[PDB]
Amino acid sequence: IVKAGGKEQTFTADKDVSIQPSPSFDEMNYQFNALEIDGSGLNFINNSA
Amino acid sequence: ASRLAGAAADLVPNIFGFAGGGSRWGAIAEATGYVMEFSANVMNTEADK
Amino acid sequence: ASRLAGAAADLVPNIFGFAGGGSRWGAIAEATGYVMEFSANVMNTEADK
Amino acid sequence: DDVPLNQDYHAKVYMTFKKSPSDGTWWGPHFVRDDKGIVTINPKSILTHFESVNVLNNISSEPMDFSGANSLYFWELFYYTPMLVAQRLLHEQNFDEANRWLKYVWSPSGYIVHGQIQNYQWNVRPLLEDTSWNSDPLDSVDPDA
Amino acid sequence: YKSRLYLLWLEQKEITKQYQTETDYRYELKLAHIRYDGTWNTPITFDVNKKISELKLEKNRAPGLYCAGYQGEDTLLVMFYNQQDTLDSYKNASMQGLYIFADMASKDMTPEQSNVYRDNSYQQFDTNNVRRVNNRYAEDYEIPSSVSSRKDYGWGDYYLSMVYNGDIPTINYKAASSDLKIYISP
Amino acid sequence: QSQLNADTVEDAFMSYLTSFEQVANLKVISAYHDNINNDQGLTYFIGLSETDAGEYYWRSVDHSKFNDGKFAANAWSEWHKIDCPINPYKSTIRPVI
Amino acid sequence: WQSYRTRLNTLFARQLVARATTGIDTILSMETQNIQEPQLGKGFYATFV
Repeated sequence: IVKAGGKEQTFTADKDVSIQPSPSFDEMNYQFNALEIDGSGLNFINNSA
Repeated sequence: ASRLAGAAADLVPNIFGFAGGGSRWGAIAEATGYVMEFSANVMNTEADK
Repeated sequence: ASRLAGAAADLVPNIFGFAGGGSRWGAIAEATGYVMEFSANVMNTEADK
Repeated sequence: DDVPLNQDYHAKVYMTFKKSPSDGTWWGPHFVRDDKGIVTINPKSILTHFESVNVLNNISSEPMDFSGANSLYFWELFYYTPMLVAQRLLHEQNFDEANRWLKYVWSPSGYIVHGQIQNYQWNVRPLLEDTSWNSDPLDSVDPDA
Repeated sequence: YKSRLYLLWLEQKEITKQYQTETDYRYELKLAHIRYDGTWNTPITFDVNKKISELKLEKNRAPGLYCAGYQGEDTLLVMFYNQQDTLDSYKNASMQGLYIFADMASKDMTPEQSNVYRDNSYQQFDTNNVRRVNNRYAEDYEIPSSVSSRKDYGWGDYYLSMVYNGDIPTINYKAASSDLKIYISP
Repeated sequence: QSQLNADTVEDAFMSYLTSFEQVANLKVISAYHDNINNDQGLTYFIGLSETDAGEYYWRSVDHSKFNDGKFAANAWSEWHKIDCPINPYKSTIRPVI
Repeated sequence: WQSYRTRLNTLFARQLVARATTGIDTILSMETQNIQEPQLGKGFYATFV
């Protein structure tokens, strides 16, 4: 989940994960191809946000 | 004061007129060097005092 | 740091332009030498401390 | 290599069971450099030994290895030094200070950063996962080693 | 640079030129940084005399100088303003600069790359009648190439499961007028 | 010392950090290998410290300690200072046994 | 040496100075402990399960 500006954005794994890891208790790794995020907003606070 | 006057005066050209100054380039560094050592001993004397 | 700066700046040519630098070749060795002695004395002070 | 020795397979990595040694039959997974630039596993890539083999991209960085070449100095900064300082504070009985200095090495719930306690009891990482900083210590009788 | 204080300064040496005996000047740039203990490190010297001669001589003057650190990039930016005339806004003027890495290795800044920084950071140093202070150089927005530290974490419902540290390996961004698109690869 | 103000100790730590940063950031200029062929023997290296004059440190690795496809770290030797005043250009220096 | 590549040098210090700007606590904290180092090759990282 990503928060910037006034709109939440969401990125599910099934849609964005090209290759999914073998099911293991030890460790599982999800790699996401790319994600796009809106700018202006977020609104800056004292030139930083 | 003395080691510095010495450095400044030994950064101006020594040799003339046909060939340049030969002024010792590291003289500032060197006076700083002396100022370091003499600082150390001062501290020691102060300590002993 | 200072004794070394003295060695490096006194490895570049002093005199110009018609006659060469006259740069003191052993300046580095000499700086190493000072660094040696100041090491010994430093040690003595710490020991004394 | 900058100049690939084979076109179909840039590098071959295969696994050997102590019961079964084998090679060269295209059996292990074969990795091909994809131009400009990623690498991918190339069929047939017989596999079969591995549960899965995942190529990692975006990643060109390794966490510093205390198993490493420069390892001594890493240990010496992170572990040995807080120790020498700590015990040297004990001998002079600065109990509070000595507790801070031990804390840089080990702490029950002394670790709070950015406002929450964290999973590590030891701040020195190489202790956390055992790290063979010395292999073959019995050569000379050394408790440190 | 990299959270440490550095300083750059420039020294001129009298050098005579060979059948004509003439006073001539050679200029060299020097760099130093401060160690942890508080002692200043060795001054490391670069020859930028070649880049200095090309800026308009106007004998007996000092080149305008620009020092900064670039956030996204490893390198530190150093530039030489030309003589800066009394007025400002003198764009398109030729700047000869130098990229200095963390390793004391240095690479010459190409005039094309020079114009980039020239464009984003001018008015930061100016001519006689005013002295000027350099801010850190950034094109539009300042943003990380990568993020790898748990700012926060929460445990599983039953303490049997968790999300261990995984990083954001790549972050890139594209600026538009009043619009910003920012790309992530979690 | 008898008296250990926190200032004195933090300072001593900064002093250790400073002596540490010199060794940390060295440049391997060149090397040499003692035995005939690569598989065996111990290799020696030379490194440079960023300072107006070249201060050179040499470390050695044993190859026999490279047992499983990774170096033991036992093989690795502490860098050693060299007292000799050395000024080679550009990087013409090489060590030999 | 043949296939194998052995790192000889570290960039730890260069990144460490950024950590040092804050208190010495941060210097001995673990975010400092997981500081990253360059790959030294063509570059191929694989996770074998």
